[PDB]
Amino acid sequence: DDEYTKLLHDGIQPVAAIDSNFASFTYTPRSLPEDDTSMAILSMLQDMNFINNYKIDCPTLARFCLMVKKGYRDPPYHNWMHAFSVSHFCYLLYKNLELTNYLEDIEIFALFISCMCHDLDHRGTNNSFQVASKSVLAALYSSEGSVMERHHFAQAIAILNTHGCNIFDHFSRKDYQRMLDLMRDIILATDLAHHLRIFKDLQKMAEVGYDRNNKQHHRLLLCLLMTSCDLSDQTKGWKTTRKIAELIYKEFFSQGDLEKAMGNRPMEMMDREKAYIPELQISFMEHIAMPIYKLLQDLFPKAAELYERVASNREHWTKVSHKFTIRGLPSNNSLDFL
Ligand SMILES: COc1ccccc1CCOc1cncc2nnc(CC(C)C)n12
Ligand SMILES: [Mg+2]
Ligand SMILES: [Zn+2]
Repeated sequence: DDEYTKLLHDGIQPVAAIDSNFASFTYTPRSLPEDDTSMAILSMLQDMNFINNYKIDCPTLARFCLMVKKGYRDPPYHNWMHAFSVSHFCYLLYKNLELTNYLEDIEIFALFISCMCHDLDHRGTNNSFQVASKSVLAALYSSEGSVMERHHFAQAIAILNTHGCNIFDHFSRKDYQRMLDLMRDIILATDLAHHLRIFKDLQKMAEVGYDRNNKQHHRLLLCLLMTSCDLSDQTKGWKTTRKIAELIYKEFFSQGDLEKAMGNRPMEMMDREKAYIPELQISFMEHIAMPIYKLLQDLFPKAAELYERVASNREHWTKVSHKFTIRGLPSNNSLDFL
C-alpha cells in the first residue's frame, strides 16, 4: 500500500505546517481534507512526544493509524472524520489545559489512542437498535450493556492483535496491561448512559476539588475528558453545529426508518415524521452538552470559552426556530406539499 509507503518514508510533517490555528480551540478539524488526516495524527502524536517517550516503532505506528482509519465505515456521522475530530480535541485539551498536572503520561496517551478507536466499525445504529434487531453484537454483549462500546473496544484490540500493528508490543507486561485497561474504561465511558450514571460523582469531584493523589479522581477525569472530546463539535461555531445536526439526524432517521420496517415505534428523535430538530437540539444542549462543559470549566478555568460557545450555539438554535415554520407560500408558490 502506497499510503503506508509515503507515511513511513516521507517523514512526519510539523503540526504548524497543517494550519497556523491547528492548536487553537477555534480550529475546526473537519476542515482538514480526509487524505491529510493520517499524517495529522502522526504529527499530533509526535508534538505530544508520545512517539519518542514510548519508543513507538514508526512502521508499526503508520500501519496502526491506517488500520484504525480503515476500521471506520461511512455512516453520515459515526465515520473516520468524527474519530479524527474527537482525537484532535484530545490534542487541543493537552495543548491548552496542561493535563500533565492532572493525569499520568500513560493516561493522556491512552485517552488519545482511545479517541482514535472509540467508534470503530460503527454501523450508524445505537445500542437500543442492536438489542431490538437481535444483532450479533447484541448476542455477544447485551447481557453486559454498552453493546456498541464493547464492540469498539474489541475492534481496537483486534487491530493491535493484527501482525505488524501492535504499537505497545515492546511495553512491559504491567504497562501493556495498564494501556488496555485504560482503553476499555475510556471507550466504555463514551456510552452517554455511563456518563449520566457517573454525573453526580463528577459534580462531587468538581465541588471538593480535583485530588491528583486520588485514583478515583483520575478515572472520573478521564471519563469527563473523553465525553468532552466526543461532543466537541458543539464547541465550534454555528456552522459546525448546524452541519453536525444534519449528519446526526440523517443517521438517526435512517435507524427510525429501519425500526418502522421492523414493526416498532421509533423514539421521537429517530422519527423523521415527528422530530422537531431545533427543540431536540436545544434539549441536547441544555441537558447533556452544557452541563459537561460547565463541569470542564469548573475543573479547568481555561476551558471557560468552550462552555460559552456551547451556550451561544444553544441560543442560535432558539434564534432560528421560527425558520422551521412555513410563512407565506413555498418557493414554487404551490400548496402541493399538503
Ligand atoms: C437527549 O438526546 C440524547 C441524550 C443522550 C444520548 C443521546 C442523545 C441523542 C442526541 O445526540 C446528539 C445530538 N446532537 C449532537 C450530538 N453530539 N453527540 C450526540 C450523541 C449521539 C451521537 C448519540 N449528539
Ligand atoms: Mg460512540
Ligand atoms: Zn463518538
